[PDB]
Amino acid sequence: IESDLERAEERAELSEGKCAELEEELKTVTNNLKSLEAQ
Amino acid sequence: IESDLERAEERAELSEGKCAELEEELKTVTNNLKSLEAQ
Repeated sequence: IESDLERAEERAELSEGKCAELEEELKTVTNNLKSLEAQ
Repeated sequence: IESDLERAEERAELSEGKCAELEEELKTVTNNLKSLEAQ
């Protein structure tokens, strides 16, 4: 169970990292889309 | 440790679902950007 928790936590931190870069990517791309559409 | 593991798994499934939703959002926004970039 300790090993289970260990690799579950590894997958956890990978997941939060993924969510972080994907969220900032969405923010940047949405801002760019809005700016371009404003023209 | 079992109590920790159950809730670790539950949040792990939740984070996987959130990652899938974010990936779908990324796909939609990038398709929108590709469509808009034509003109």
